Amino acid sequence: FTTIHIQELACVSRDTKLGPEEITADIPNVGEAALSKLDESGIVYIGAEVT
Amino acid sequence: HDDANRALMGANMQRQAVPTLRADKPLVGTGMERAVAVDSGVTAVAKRGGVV
Amino acid sequence: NNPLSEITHKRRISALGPGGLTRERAGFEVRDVHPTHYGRVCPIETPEGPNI
Amino acid sequence: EEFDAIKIALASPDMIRSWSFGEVKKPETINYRTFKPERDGLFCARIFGPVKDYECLCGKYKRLKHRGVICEKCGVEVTQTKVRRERMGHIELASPTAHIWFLKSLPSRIGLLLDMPLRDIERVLYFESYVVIEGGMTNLERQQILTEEQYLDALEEFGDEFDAKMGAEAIQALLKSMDLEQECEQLREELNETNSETKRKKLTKRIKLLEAFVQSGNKPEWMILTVLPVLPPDLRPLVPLDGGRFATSDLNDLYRRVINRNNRLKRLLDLAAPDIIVRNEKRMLQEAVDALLDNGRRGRAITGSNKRPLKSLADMIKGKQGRFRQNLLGKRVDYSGRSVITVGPYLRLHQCGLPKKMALELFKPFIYGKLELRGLATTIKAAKKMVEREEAVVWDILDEVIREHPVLLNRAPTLHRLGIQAFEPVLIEGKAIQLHPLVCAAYNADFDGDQMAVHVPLTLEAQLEARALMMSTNNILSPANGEPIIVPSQDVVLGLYYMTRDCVNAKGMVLTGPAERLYRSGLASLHARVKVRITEYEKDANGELVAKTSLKDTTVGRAILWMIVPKGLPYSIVNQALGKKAISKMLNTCYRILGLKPTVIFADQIMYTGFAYAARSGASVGIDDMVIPEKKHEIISEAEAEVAEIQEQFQSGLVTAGERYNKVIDIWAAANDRVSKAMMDNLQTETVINRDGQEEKQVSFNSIYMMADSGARGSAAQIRQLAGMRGLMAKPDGSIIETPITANFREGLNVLQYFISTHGARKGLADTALKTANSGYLTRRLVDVAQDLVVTEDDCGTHEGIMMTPVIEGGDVKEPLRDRVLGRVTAEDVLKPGTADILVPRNTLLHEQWCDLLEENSVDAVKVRSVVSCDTDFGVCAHCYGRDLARGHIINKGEAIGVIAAQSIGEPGTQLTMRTFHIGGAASRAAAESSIQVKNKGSIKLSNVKSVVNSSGKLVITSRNTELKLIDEFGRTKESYKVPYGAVLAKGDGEQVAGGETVANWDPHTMPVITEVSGFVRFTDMIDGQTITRQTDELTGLSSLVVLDSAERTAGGKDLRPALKIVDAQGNDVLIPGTDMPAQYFLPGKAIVQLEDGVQISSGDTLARIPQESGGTKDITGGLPRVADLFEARRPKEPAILAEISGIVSFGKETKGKRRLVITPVDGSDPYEEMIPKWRQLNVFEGERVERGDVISDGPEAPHDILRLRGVHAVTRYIVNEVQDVYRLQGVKINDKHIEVIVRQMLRKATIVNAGSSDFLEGEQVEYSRVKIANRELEANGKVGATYSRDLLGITKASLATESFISAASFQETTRVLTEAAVAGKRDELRGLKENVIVGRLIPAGTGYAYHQDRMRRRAAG
Amino acid sequence: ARVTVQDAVEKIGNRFDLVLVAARRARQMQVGGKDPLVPEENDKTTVIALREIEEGLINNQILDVRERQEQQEQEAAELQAVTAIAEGRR
Amino acid sequence: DDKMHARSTGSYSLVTQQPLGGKAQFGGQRFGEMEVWALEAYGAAYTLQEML
DNA sequence: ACAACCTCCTTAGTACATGCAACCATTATCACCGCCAGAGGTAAAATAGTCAACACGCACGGTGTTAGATATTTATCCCTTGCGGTGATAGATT
DNA sequence: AATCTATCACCGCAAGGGATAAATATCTAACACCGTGCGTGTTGACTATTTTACCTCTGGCGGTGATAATGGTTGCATGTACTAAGGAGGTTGT
Repeated sequence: FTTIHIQELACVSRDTKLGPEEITADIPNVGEAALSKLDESGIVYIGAEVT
Repeated sequence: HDDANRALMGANMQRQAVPTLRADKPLVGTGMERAVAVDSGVTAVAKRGGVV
Repeated sequence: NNPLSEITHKRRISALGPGGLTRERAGFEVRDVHPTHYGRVCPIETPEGPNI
Repeated sequence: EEFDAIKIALASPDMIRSWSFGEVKKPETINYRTFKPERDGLFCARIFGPVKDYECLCGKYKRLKHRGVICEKCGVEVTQTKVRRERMGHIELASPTAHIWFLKSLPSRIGLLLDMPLRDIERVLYFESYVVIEGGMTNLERQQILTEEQYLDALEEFGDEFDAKMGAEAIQALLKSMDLEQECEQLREELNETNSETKRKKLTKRIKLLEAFVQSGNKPEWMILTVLPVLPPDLRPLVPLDGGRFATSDLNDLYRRVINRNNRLKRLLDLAAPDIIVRNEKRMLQEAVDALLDNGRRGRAITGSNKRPLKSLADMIKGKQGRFRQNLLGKRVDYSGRSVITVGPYLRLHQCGLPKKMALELFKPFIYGKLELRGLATTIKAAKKMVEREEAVVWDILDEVIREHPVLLNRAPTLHRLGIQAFEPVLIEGKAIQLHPLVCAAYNADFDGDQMAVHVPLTLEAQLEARALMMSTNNILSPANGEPIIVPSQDVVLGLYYMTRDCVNAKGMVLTGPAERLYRSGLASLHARVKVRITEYEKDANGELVAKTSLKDTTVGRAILWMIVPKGLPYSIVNQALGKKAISKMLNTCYRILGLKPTVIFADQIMYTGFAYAARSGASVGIDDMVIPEKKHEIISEAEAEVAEIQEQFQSGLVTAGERYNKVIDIWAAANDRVSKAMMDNLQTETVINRDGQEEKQVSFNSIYMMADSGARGSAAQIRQLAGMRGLMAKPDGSIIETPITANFREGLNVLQYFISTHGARKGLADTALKTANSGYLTRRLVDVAQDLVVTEDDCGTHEGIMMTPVIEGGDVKEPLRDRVLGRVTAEDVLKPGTADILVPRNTLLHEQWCDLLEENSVDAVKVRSVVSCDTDFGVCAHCYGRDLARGHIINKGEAIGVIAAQSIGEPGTQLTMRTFHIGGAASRAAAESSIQVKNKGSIKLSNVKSVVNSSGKLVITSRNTELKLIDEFGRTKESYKVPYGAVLAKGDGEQVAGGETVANWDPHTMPVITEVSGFVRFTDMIDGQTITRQTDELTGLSSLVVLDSAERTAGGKDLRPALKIVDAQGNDVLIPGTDMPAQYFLPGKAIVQLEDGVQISSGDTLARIPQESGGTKDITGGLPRVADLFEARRPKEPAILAEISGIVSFGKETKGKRRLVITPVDGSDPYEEMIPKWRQLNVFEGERVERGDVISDGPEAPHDILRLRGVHAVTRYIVNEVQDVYRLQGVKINDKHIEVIVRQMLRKATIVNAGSSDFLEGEQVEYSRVKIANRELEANGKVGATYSRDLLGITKASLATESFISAASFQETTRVLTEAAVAGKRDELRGLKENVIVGRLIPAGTGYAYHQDRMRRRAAG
Repeated sequence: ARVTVQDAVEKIGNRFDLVLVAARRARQMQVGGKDPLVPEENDKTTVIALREIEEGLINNQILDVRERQEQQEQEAAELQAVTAIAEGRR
Repeated sequence: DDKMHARSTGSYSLVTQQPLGGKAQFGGQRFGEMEVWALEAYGAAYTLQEML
């Protein structure tokens, strides 16, 4: 009676006067272990556990 | 052997149910336990057949 | 939620909208039973609460 | 010292410039290559304040660096972003214009200042016509209307001192020339000798409006404004969004449309355009202003592309979503949460279980708030690594809370007090909320994945009062009466019943031991039949211990319960079977005698005592827990065979199709009820095989029967469906069907039996899911009327009171003296001779044993204090209520009777309109309410008693509260039974008994109304129609007369007292032997007389009955609508007349709609007239002649006229009986001290019937706490004043104009309320509860009653 | 005492004036540490506030007797010159 | 499993400075008018003023 | 003279409570194109600079040797096991 | 609160298991050397860092067209249940 689920979460980069917006991992001295799991683009890897 | 007020619940608890890691079949049953496995293609079935 | 629920969802029968009423602006014309339901529309495969 | 309260008026077009700064001039909010929110528009920082915090537009004054300035470069203020919340704007209206709540507000308000057609006043404001305004060179005069195509020459001789003009301008101009130093003083001389009626029904609305304007500071110009104030942007929060889009919503866009229309109307006047375009733009401007005010209400709505209307200003107030109900009287709250309920059987009664990470979340202010206060982290920033981790240092920081901290818990919707309580944390696993089993009953916790909520108190004061006031251990009892509802719960009480049941063979048919380990010695049972001498004790009221000793006949489980029982009450109380039927009364007896801690421990420790043994009972539901009577076979050879000829008798010509439906459904009912008799022998005793060595015919151990005799969850209506026959059902129309279910759930149900009973189930579950609204909405509106009754005072000097009685429906004792009197107080020195000639003085607190001394003398009436007999201003005096029922004491000065009483009615009505209707798949009743039966050897003691012997064969009781004690061989009482008046005795006084033995009996629906004496029958205190009405049958010719009292009577005899009698050979009373007084037998209504005058009868023979289907705490029942006008207090909208003059009756003065009857007294000389409705049925034509109000037609008596023609204590004695006796038929014995609240609050108002020199007017119904201004100065300075009284205004009228008017705005119909609050310019005093909820104060009850006392010595200094 | 608490109402006869007396002890501990005369048995400050009327003594209502008299037995000492002070008002 | 929703403090509705409400908002939850009637009925003014 | 009353006129004032899940579109509508602004472009020189040349000069890292540490092997030692002999416990009494 | 006999057993006190630490032998790593190549230095010529000047982009926004075109759109507020109020007007009465 353990169940298994698939759920979705998302984000955006708005049209600025140049055009892009930032996406990275820099949140210094706020919860460092909750950062250790990321791409160059600030995104988790397919296959990694997260909680 | 059931009142409508609990037959109503039976017609919904089987619907609120969810996929589980080690699933197992209704042993008691009506026969619909093989129709409802095919009435949305959730089991693949031999639309022509032959040898695998 | 699971296959049985989507299989019956595809054959749900609403009593609502232009041709019926709502949960709110309605009496029993949208909630009770009439005997020609026999062989055709089962009176227990509905949600519970005011949605009956 | 504190800011007192709040006052009202309207926004004068001049005075707005004391609160505002210019035209909000343009629609936009930005400017292309600059964010700088629009300079002069809907985000005008010059009118509303800065944008980012402190930030003006165009530069130089940003960050916390600059503040308290105005930037030169664009002329903009430098304050703070939130100044946009109250630095108001305005818009100058280029016409005088309406305000919707003075026009669309029925009754409305503009007409009440002009007395001119309300239908078309709106066109004068749409600027469609002209009117005459002013002058002294007059030729026409004022309020004369016109078109416009004439005016001319007369101005050369008259045109110095006269004027007339168009529309809204002309109305607003006329409203300059009245004079309140002369109008209001002259509007009152009609009140001397001459005043009329329908002109009073209208014009008193104006007279009250104008006097209220004078006494509050209002001005009539405020009906027709010339300036729109503008909603501050931060209330409609103008900002951009990251998605390049803006907060342009509704309360912004409505102002764009108004600004545009008004800026056209301006430009059209500025250019002097065609007046067509001006007239259209005036009409379009008023349309847009009134739609901005209350969108939709102006017969149309303003909308946008996703079809919807836009949210109006009034949608912050008028209906459900308004601030009062969505953001004030309830609101979203921090330090809180919710989750799914779970049973917590190791929590002690003061406790609740909470997951570690939920405790972390709920206690973050203790952690991010103490690390920095011990050094247990380097900073609150670094501590992110440690607090979210649930690290060790969190848990000292949390024991410093938990070890003495009261968590609050909640089971919304909180229709009753016990839905919220207080506890103590216990840390656990998981994601649920863990819930102590004894409070699961008090909450009604329903474990289908429904939820409860949590709130942390954080002030030292809230934690102090939570332990003192909300703690489970400290509120154990039912506020309606005083049985525990924090109580041994669902299966706990099967454990206690199991420990207290006994068996034949029993692994111990007689046997004993101590030691739980002897369940592992080889031969024991909790049903094994112990016997033991146990010395046993009973605490007196003085504190000493009445020691006793007795042989017992008991079990191991009954003996183990002497560990758990508080041994200052005697073992012999356990010598029974402790189902839900009985167990509450042990705790109740402990509460009556020992003390609080002893009663808590006795409730708490019974919980685990249940869990140790409930499982070991092995009680189940299963295929041979479902036995069936074999002899059902023989019964089917009766009932189906009776029907078989009866369906032929129809076809052969001896019945129609219709009587045949009843004459077969009644046989299906008789089939079910026949099988239901055989069913009980098989279910309870049928072990037949023929002893010796066989035939253990004992009282059964069938579980489905035990589920009902334990009271765990079973009933006779379940058992019928599970052991013999499911029976009969309703159709969707509510009435029964000729199509039975002769089978039961073990025999089965075919497709048709399922399908037909599913219609009745759908109907009942759909009413379950809807008719709650017809009780919950009423409960919401009830609290607004009910709130102010805080126990504030002590006796109130009200030396009067209601003559209450036991519930004696003439011919039953449905409630004894005890239950109704329960801790109320006397209002007379009551005395009744009979057995001990007892006297109970005035001002005595009637706890139960005062009733015992009165019930021995069979006391049947007592004058008592009442929540209606309470003079006290807003709050109430302690003598009027006496004892609280939930905490259980002499009622605390600070306890809020008002809300307690509303909750004590709103919950059980809404609860049982579900808990009975979800059952409609089957129907049945069964009863035993007709006899009394002895159970052991002993002797008989008649008590509480008179009784007589009868020539027709009987021995009969003749007293109202009678009892039948059972005594042993020596003098110990062993049982007692209440016994009705008219009950036939099968025993004499000092006679002897053995057991299995009937000792009294009466009719299944009646205690038969019976004589002391022999003589002719007679009537007294009775008049036909006016107190009684007729029924008749054949057989010999036959009679009966229904008695009528308080829903049924004509004016001419309202308060008569119908009383049967026994008399001599011609005339008068056969005086009652040994109490030598009149032989007269008083009744209420709803009883039915069954013998008449001139008949002649004996002592111990009968005269009247009731059709009492008994109800009870069973069978079950449910309903509500017939209660409504007992609290909305009108007349029937059809006056189906019952005539006010005797016998001589005709028609003769007919008129252009209604009939006109013409009538005369039987020995008079004086005719009268009556207006019977146009078409209405008459049951008479020429010979059918009666006293003043028999069934000529059928109109029931109007509830408001029960006040007008019988007075406040008389009407209270029936509203506090009819609604009370619906709840008594539901088994919900609410004490009368609760429905007396709703009657006090219809009586909230006080009629006044002339002018004076104080609080005095005509046509008025002032709040009673004001009009006492009469006694407050008449008796000290003489003054001048008028007649004043009390009224029965319904909830829909009494609420609209309370003095606590801040509460009344939440009532709904909020335009009707807020227009009266505007007219009266009204000024509150903070004296209910809701007013201090709205202003975020200490509420004037309990711990804030304890603060309102300080205000009561500011308002009284010297 | 944490373990059930309504007995502090039956100890007096009313229930909210109770909380004012409890608060009169409570603030004088939470903002003053003022001397006790019974122990705590872990009834932390919320319920030491109730201990004061489980007994009936240790709020300032008996400091109004004690410490207020330690002043007035100097007024008795010194009464020999309090006459000259009370004469010296004229 | 999905519905562990408690809160110390969090999101606030700029429209009224009151908490937002919602799991999808990490909101504060509604002490309703009926929930007030219980504290009014108890005479519990400081626990009520705390919510307000 | 007015008063309210007979009748069905229409108006319109309200419709209980707590919570969770979702995503944010549709319009067309010549903005014309004329003028010229300070204002875009860029050449030639201010605010000052590039990086290639030939020098300058240094750090770093990898290949080599050395060092010593460590984990293995060996063997010793103690603390522990399980049973047994018979212990002063548990607790009833003095 | 002291006394003990007589429990159920811990001690009474034999055996033996693992352990760890000694000595040996292996591993790696730390370093010191060397060599590479890069970012060690000034100088010099480049070309396009910046400025200002000039000649001549982009986009500021103001201005308003003519064979003639001259009675328009707009769809569903709501069907229920109550009932309080105002509105009507003739008249049989106050």
